Amino acid sequence: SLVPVYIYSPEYVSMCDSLAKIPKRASMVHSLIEAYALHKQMRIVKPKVASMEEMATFHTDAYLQHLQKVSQEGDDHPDSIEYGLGYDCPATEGIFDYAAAIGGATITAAQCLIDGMCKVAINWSGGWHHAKKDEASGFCYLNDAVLGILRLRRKFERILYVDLDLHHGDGVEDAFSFTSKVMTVSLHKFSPGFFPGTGDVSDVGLGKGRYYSVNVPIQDGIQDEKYYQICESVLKEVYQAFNPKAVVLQLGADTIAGDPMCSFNMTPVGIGKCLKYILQWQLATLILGGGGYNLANTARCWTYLTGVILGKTLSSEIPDHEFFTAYGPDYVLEITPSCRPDRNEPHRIQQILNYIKGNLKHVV
Ligand SMILES: O=C(NO)c1ccc(-c2cccc3ccccc23)cc1
Ligand SMILES: [K+]
Ligand SMILES: [Zn+2]
Repeated sequence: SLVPVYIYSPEYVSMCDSLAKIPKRASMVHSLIEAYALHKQMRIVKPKVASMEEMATFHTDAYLQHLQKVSQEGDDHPDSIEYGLGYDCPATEGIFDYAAAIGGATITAAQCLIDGMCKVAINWSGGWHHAKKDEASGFCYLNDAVLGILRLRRKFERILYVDLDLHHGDGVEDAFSFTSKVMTVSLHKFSPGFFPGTGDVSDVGLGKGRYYSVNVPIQDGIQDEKYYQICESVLKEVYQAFNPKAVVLQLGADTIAGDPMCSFNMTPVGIGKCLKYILQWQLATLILGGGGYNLANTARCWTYLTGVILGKTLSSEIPDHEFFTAYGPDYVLEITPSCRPDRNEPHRIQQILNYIKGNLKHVV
């Protein structure tokens, strides 16, 4: 029960890379982790494929059946737009098998936590937080985070979902916005015209779930210190108010300097501090990836974070391995922040934190 579970198989990695949208990302992430020999220090668990019934715990039968149908051949289906397919989510080959593989991997991790096999279980290929019950959205065919949380609900009465991806985790928040059993906390860029457009600090959930959604809207250019100060302030209060029994943590690396999104200016060290703070609660914790469009930097980030989970210090030099040539121009693990300004006004941040502190008092 001591060592983290690492969700992995060569078949799963090949499947995760098989669509080539973020080409070879899963292989690069695993290969760097392997290059640093971190997998030796972890319990490698082969993921299972999600069954129809498991996927149906969140997604509608109509959506799953459509996804399954357009997956048989290539397939332009008249119903595809209704289901969010055709643009960011093309209806490709075994798209359904891809979705079920990713959904299954996160469920497997969750089941490992339930069975007490580990206290931390990692699926770096999961974290597809935008998908809705009946619609693909924002590159997400299926919401594995929701599927993971719903699996955890078999055992845990209160689950905290923390989303540190650059984007608002609207899909997970919406799934649980009416219930107090799951609190969702998203730190994200929030700006008119920036996807997905939701998640202002006034977004607090609905009905019985009111005040169980927490949103921290942040502006371009935030760096490690300020981000950690915000994240720690919110998590300290969320922990006190909500007393979570299990945590699902999404760590999308599109906040990291050098990402094409070019919005936040974080390094993996700052995200690592937030992760450290969550790890100290010593709860069952399900670790997911997410966005991250600079491949080398994303691998850098999730590898570093795996080190944080294992309590290891990694060498600064990127080890010789399959993708060593992608790590230019410095070929080191550290990431240097970009020279552009932090657009966050300290008093605006403080007002947001106060508003959140106020909301969390209602949590009972
Ligand atoms: O990593 C991401 N989230 O975690 C992500 C990145 C970019 C976009 C995204 C941004 C803007 C417009 C879009 C229009 C259609 C589909 C996706 C869009 C959506 C999500
Ligand atoms: K987020
Ligand atoms: Zn994102």
